[PDB]
Amino acid sequence: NQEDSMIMNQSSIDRGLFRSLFFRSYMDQEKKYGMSITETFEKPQRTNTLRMKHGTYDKLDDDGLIAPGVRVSGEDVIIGKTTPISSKRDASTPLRSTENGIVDQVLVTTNQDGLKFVKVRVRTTKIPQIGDKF
Amino acid sequence: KVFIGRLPIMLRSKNCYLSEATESDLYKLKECP
Amino acid sequence: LKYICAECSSKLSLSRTDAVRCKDCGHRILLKARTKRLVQFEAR
Amino acid sequence: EEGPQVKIREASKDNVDFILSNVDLAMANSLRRVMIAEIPTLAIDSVEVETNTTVLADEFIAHRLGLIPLQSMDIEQLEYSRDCFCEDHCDKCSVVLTLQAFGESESTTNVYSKDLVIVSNLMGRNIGHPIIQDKEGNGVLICKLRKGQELKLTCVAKKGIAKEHAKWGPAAAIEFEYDPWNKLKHTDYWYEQDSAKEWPQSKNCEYEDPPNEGDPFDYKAQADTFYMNVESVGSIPVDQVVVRGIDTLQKKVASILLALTQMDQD
Amino acid sequence: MIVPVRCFSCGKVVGDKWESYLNLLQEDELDEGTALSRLGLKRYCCRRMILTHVDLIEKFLRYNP
Ligand SMILES: [Zn+2]
Ligand SMILES: [Zn+2]
Ligand SMILES: [Zn+2]
Repeated sequence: NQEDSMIMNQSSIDRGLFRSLFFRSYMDQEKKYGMSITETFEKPQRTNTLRMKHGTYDKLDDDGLIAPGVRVSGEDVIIGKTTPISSKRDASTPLRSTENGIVDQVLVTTNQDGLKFVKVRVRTTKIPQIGDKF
Repeated sequence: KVFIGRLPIMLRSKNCYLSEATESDLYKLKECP
Repeated sequence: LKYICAECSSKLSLSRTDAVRCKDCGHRILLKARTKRLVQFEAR
Repeated sequence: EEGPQVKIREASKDNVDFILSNVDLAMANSLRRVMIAEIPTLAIDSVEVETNTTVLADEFIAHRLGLIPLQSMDIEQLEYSRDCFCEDHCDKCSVVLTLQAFGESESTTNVYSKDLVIVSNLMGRNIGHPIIQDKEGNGVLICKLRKGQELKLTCVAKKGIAKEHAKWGPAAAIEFEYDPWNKLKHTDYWYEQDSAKEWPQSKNCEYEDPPNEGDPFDYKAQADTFYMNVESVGSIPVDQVVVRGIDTLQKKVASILLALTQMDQD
Repeated sequence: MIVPVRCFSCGKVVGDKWESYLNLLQEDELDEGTALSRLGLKRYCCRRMILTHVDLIEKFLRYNP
């Protein structure tokens, strides 16, 4: 506990001392093009382009979103979307490489322009570890 | 008579619904009292 | 059963180009109800 | 009887105030530790959620179901998942609980450790029962809910000890003192004016002869007689949290002998 | 934010005692300092636990679906 660092009762940390939650919210829209050219939310595959991500798309349901119970991690995909250009160039959103957790709540809405607006949210519990500040 | 742009509004101020709202009104409104 | 309404919590759902409103409350929000695949948790 | 003796001062169902006499400090302490940490207990350790709409989040609850004390009288006759031969778990190694709650009432419905329902067979033995010491008999308020908030889990409690986690601790606080009249000089009181006047005299001061100036310092004076007090959480009966302590520590010292012999072979 | 089950410091159960304590307050018209002693919460490690918990959940519950 020398030089401004302290020792912390482990047992206490277990009994629940200082635990915390942590939410993060990724977001996204289906671009619009003056001359009716829209993107979409879906669980894609090859079908020409291949410019897709590297992580699992599976956890993806069919509307291109995850279900609020799923445990996600690595670069798992949280949202499936595609850009039409001439066919299937990816545009999905992977969980920030670092993090990992559980999907908390998903929400699908319209944005003034009548576009499909959507936001995901991952919850994570963070127990006090050694390098932690206090 | 005429429409001239849009003025963003400060929350909890006169022109905001929340202003006259009360305990129960808010929780239903989902805003935190 | 699939999507839901923020206020008038009423199981709804639909598919592509079926608008994005609820059956009653216009309130264009809508969530996405849990997964049927049960999830396990460490108890500590 | 023979070696280190006892003389239980007050005692109840949740506290065994007593006096360990003619022992070694080392041993007195070893025992202390053992009690707090290595005594086998049972507690939830896997929580499968089916549905939840509470305001608390999944793991939040889970955490809790862990500390909800559980029966464990016959724990010593249940195996550690890790040692049983089943692919994962069985009645031979674990107890399963269930908990369900719907906000039927129009006014905050409460979920108590009493709504836990065992499912697996206990093959007849005191184990897995949500210890309740509550006055009204509900014990540990797990979580509250409103309108149509549901909550369906499924738990699996296993053996396990403190080192692994604290939820398996059966001890919880353990009073310990000795030589109340600093006779061995194992301390050196800090003071402004007078030691004695500023620094409280312990209850234990009685059961031991006061100093008496004149006399020189008894250096040869080792240290026997310790005023402990083992409280309990319930899982196990206060007495046991001492007997099994004495036992566990016993078996550990045993193993060293044991391994010291398979090592004799070559 | 519901009662902490057990005390961080010493592990002594404390989940149950929420309701009880809250009565020896409003009903039995007692003072915190004793309501606790009444409930067997001797030393402050356990004490500080109840006397300080801020049961937000109640305010949470009051929302909706
Ligand atoms: Zn609606
Ligand atoms: Zn087994
Ligand atoms: Zn305590």
